[PDB]
Amino acid sequence: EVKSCKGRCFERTFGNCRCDAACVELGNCCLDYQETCIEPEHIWTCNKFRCGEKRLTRSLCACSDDCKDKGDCCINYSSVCQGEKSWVEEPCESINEPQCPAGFETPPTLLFSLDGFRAEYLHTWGGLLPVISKLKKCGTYTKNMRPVYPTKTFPNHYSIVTGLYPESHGIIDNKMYDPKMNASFSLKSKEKFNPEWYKGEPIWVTAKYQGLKSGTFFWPGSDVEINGIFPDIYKMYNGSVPFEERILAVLQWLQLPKDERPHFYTLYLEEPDSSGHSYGPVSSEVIKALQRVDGMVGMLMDGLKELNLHRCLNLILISDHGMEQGSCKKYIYLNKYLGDVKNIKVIYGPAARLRPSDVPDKYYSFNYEGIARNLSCREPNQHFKPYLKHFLPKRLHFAKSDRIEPLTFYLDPQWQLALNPSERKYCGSGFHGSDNVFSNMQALFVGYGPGFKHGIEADTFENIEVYNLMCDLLNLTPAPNNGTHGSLNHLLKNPVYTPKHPKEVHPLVQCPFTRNPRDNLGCSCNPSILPIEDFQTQFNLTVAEEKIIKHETLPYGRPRVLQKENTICLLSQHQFMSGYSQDILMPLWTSYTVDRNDSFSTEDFSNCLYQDFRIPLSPVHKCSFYKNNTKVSYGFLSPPQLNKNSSGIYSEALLTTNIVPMYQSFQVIWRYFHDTLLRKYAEERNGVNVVSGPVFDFDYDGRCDSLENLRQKRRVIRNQEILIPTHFFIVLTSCKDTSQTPLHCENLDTLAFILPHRTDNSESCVHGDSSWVEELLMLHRARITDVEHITGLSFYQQRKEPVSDILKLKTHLPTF
Ligand SMILES: *[C@@H]1O[C@H](CO)[C@@H](O[C@@H]2O[C@H](CO)[C@@H](O[C@H]3O[C@H](CO)[C@@H](O)[C@H](O)[C@@H]3O)[C@H](O)[C@H]2NC(C)=O)[C@H](O)[C@H]1NC(C)=O
Ligand SMILES: *[C@@H]1O[C@H](CO)[C@@H](O[C@@H]2O[C@H](CO)[C@@H](O)[C@H](O)[C@H]2NC(C)=O)[C@H](O)[C@H]1NC(C)=O
Ligand SMILES: Nc1ncnc2c1ncn2[C@@H]1O[C@H](COP(O)(O)=S)[C@@H](O)[C@H]1O
Ligand SMILES: *[C@@H]1O[C@H](CO)[C@@H](O)[C@H](O)[C@H]1NC(C)=O
Ligand SMILES: *[C@@H]1O[C@H](CO)[C@@H](O)[C@H](O)[C@H]1NC(C)=O
Ligand SMILES: *[C@H]1O[C@H](CO)[C@@H](O)[C@H](O)[C@H]1NC(C)=O
Ligand SMILES: [Zn+2]
Repeated sequence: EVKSCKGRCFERTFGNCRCDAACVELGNCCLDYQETCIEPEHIWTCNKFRCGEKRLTRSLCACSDDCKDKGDCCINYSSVCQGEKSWVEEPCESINEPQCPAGFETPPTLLFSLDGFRAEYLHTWGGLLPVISKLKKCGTYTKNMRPVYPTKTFPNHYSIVTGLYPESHGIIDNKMYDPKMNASFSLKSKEKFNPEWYKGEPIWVTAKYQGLKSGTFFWPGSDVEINGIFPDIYKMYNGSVPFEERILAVLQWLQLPKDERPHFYTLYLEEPDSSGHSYGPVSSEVIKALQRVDGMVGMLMDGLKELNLHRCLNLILISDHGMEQGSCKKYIYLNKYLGDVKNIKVIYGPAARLRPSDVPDKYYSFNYEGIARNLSCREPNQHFKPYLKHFLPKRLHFAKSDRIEPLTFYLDPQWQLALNPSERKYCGSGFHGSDNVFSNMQALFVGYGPGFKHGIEADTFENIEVYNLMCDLLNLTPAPNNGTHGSLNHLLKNPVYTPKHPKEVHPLVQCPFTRNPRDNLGCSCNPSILPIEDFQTQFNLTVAEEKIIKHETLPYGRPRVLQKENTICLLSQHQFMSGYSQDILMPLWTSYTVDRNDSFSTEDFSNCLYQDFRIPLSPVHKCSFYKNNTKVSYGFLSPPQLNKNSSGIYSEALLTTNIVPMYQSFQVIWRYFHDTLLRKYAEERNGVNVVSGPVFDFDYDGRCDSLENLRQKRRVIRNQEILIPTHFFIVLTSCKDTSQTPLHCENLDTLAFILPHRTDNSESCVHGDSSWVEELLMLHRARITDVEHITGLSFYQQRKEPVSDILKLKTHLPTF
């Protein structure tokens, strides 16, 4: 009492220890002077020094006995000064019925972003992060949320609230140039506030049109007039506002009367991204930053508990991207290869892009291909790869927008690129922006509230799926977006949207056998191959025989075509089924099944085709059209090397209906896949269902071109109009359980590819062993959903599983 400042801050005294500002110089302050009298001006917490304090006028919050009555207690008052449990101290309790005030018949959703919180931080430092660890334990968690490319702040935040890829929402980076606008985007510029930049519909706009209000305390686009709308409450970005004030403001919004109180909220903190850059992802500063944000989340949860909203609000704790350690030894300078040239502007970092400096004049006319070829395969194990945006892997969906420079660079993990050492920051800092499948780029996601399941660890999903999920939690109709609505139904207690397989628009045409003359196709067939001598006999199949074929080749149902004006017909064979397009003189898809103990022949089958009498014969279906053709060759969808009955060559696979145009350079990849890889996959998985086909994406928009658009994209080769695929897709399907074969799976294990169809193999740097083919396949892996979008096909429509469980499977991207 006599030795303490409690009750007497700033009052003068004769009785020994002092409690006025002069005491410090004299070193005769009471031991508790700072804690009792000064600290309260600078902190938002109660402590054992402050419990029952005489109210101070300058204190940020109160711990005085009268604080509950005046309603300005520090958030931790009850826990510290009345011995009640904090939110984190309480054991998990399930939230089956929400406990909400009137106005929250639909509960609120809060989107809470920790910038640059890599998923790995929680994997390794969970023991140092009790609040986030408890949200994981009590809630719905994934070890990894996959961000969008490039893995940067504005693209990923705007992707989260729109469900769009950056190529569609238009925010592709923190610095952009738009040629059509002839303007540059910068966060320091006034162009940041120009609505022209922000495409799509953020969830706060979706919400407003359907009568819910929004409160954003910082989010990319929330301080911009998008479709003529701001959030009902928004803050002009000011990184200097302390984290505690942002959280206290959101807690004020949740106490507004129901007429003006938002349903959708955002909260954004700059940590741990800021510390990640400045000190690296493995550092004392990042540990301290992680503990600080853990405490801020705890402050929100304690605040919600005080308001009795902790079993009402749906919390989505999220991050935009991860963080990697940069190195000056892992930075590439283009001036080494190009010299100190002054005609190009190079966007530096791991997501490096190149543009002419003379814009908008030379933006399209500039010789990108020149520099592409100049920078290809210059060193062995080169750590960067030049790509024309349309040749990047389709899984990145990084090409449609004109704001994406025609020449991009793909960089290996930990590697960055600039023009020269002058035009970058510090090379040794932490960075992000790399490929969105790299481990250290993976993001945080925890869902907690009445809408979310409890104690669930979901498989990896993409942040573009979150918009639909938030719409479901708010009973909103989602705007068109790149999420698959229902793919995240497994995260929710009570899904509101039941998805249905899409309807096939035109019913399948039939391609009947027509008697016609055995023609010369100009083939020099290998003697070994037993030809088809009675076609009418060999392809007149009994209902019984067909049921056996269908069961073996379409165990999941036939791919369905969703294209508007398209006429496909089913072609049956003993080892494979196919959907043939008369309009493009080519199959859209084949389906077959390689069994564990099947044989692959090394026997030559070049310059051999057999006529299919089910379709009219065409010049492009003849060996003669391809004989010494320098511009294009051909390849088979269903592989002739695969024989079940004989050990020779499966003759039916040599039909004119099972060939697609194919560059000689691509034949190496295709030959290696069917000869070597497909055999290894069949063995390892105890059988593999295969569906392969061509892909036409001339608009490089990740979508199948219309038949109308395809009629203008045909090339003329030897005075014939031929359509040459942009890509080839493959979809492998085995069982999770290798005890079962692909016709009797309880759970499907899938692996899909969208292989670019290029005239050379410059991408793979072929010099030193066809091991490079596997690397190319992995880099160009895709979600089945990516294949569906780009082919206009829809798979697995006859699996017994509920539709949402299939959508989960189709949106999966594999890791290795
Ligand atoms: C991701 O979802 C996007 C939103 O649905 C979708 O983008 C939309 O793409 C269509 C097709 O280009 C555009 O619609 C336009 O179609 C005509 C062509 O005849 C255009 O001339 C008109 O502008 C018309 O609006 C939309 O503009 C476009 N929306 C946005 C926001 O970009 C993407 O296709 C989806 N991406 C993938 C890979 O599936
Ligand atoms: C950005 O936010 C910071 C902190 O919230 C504001 O800076 C404060 O300004 C007040 C008076 O204007 C000073 O008394 C404080 O000392 C400042 N705090 C700090 C820590 O700098 C600043 O005003 C804000 N800028 C705006 C409104 O954009
Ligand atoms: N809504 C916003 N408006 C403007 N700037 C923002 C906004 N949100 C975050 N920032 C800032 O943009 C910067 C980009 O982060 P990066 O450098 O890790 S890609 C961040 O450091 C952040 O400090
Ligand atoms: C494009 O912007 C540049 C930069 O200010 C300017 O000099 C020029 O007038 C603009 N217009 C065109 C189309 O070149
Ligand atoms: C690439 O072109 C640059 C000019 O920008 C030149 O310095 C260099 O010699 C060229 N490199 C080659 C031919 O690969
Ligand atoms: C094409 O003709 C044969 C096809 O068997 C091939 O061996 C040869 O290399 C090619 N000839 C020319 C002129 O390229
Ligand atoms: Zn960020």
